[PDB]
Amino acid sequence: VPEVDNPHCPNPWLNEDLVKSLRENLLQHEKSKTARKS
Repeated sequence: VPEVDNPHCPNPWLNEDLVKSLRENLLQHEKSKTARKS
């Protein structure tokens, strides 16, 4: 059976702690080079 630990938000308890940077950076890593200067 397929159900180890990835439903849709398995361990986002911590992924989210820094994947979202490393994700919401697809173009929010521009947030920096885009939303953090001017």
